[PDB]
Amino acid sequence: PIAQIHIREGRSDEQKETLIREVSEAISRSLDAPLTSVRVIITEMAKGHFGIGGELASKVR
Amino acid sequence: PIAQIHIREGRSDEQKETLIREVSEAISRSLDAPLTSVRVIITEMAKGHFGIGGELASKVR
Amino acid sequence: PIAQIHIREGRSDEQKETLIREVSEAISRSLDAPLTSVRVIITEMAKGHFGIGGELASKVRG
Amino acid sequence: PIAQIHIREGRSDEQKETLIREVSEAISRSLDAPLTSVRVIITEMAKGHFGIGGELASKVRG
Amino acid sequence: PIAQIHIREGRSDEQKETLIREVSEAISRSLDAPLTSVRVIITEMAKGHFGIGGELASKVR
Amino acid sequence: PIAQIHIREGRSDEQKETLIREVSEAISRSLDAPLTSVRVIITEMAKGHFGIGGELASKVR
Ligand SMILES: [Cl-]
Repeated sequence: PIAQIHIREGRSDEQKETLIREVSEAISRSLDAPLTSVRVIITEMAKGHFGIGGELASKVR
Repeated sequence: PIAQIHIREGRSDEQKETLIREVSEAISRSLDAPLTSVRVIITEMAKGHFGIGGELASKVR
Repeated sequence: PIAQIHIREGRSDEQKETLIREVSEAISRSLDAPLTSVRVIITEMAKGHFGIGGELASKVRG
Repeated sequence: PIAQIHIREGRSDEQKETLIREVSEAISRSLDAPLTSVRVIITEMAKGHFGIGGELASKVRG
Repeated sequence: PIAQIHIREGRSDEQKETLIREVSEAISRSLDAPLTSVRVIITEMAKGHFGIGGELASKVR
Repeated sequence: PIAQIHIREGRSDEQKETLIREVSEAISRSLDAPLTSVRVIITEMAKGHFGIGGELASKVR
């Protein structure tokens, strides 16, 4: 499995590390797949690069 | 957060549903994010559409 | 014998493969026919492509 | 599930009725589906209506 | 189907959520029923509001 | 736990017997409760005794 996760930029290396591990375990667990086959890509979203409903996420929320 | 997960085709609706849930909870847990903000897209990979080391995954396993 | 089986989508490769095997054995057994002559085609039915009583199956379930 | 089974003509009512029952049970069993959702259609193939390898089946048998 | 489940209070949101899901699936499965049509009400029982044998349950387990 | 399940009418004994068992196990499983403590009441709804949206269910949708 290959997960690409889009997240708003603003987080700790530690927190992102936790995301990677937690997600990888959830994938491996629920697909009954080896952990080794699980790859996670995290793609950070700059403050003005993500929109919800045509507004900026930063603005509305 | 928006996770797109690429997986090999061949799984029950039940198992995919559990992937979605488990992954969503891992994301919302580790980012301290509302669940409501978590979106998961599952993109299935046909047997002949995913290669590992230049050779088909079904093959290479 | 050639069986075409229409089933609702949503099942594991494993389960469909069991269906194929089980059905094949039931045909061969009951017709006293060689297994080799038994062919099975599964045709999956998308969640809006199968109706019971004019309503979607998804909605009545049976 | 809806199975349509194509078989060569020439069989007893009994034997076909066993086919229907056996197949139905194999489907219900392997899909973990209610028996009562299982429908089987048997379509018989006349002696000159089924070909294997471009030659009539009656002639080549399998 | 409409299930109202009476349970003793004292359990995680997480855990009640899983009750709802599991029970819904058991109903839909065993009645061959659309899930959509399954509705579950959890009503909670305060420690002094549930009696077994004229005794408080709290007490008698 | 005590579930009361409202269901339409018109089913097997066998099917209702499965419902009871399936549900009971889902409750016991998800609450980590003893089976023995699980009670299920099933209440059947006559053809003209259940309404969805003010019409009869027999008739919706
Ligand atoms: Cl109790």
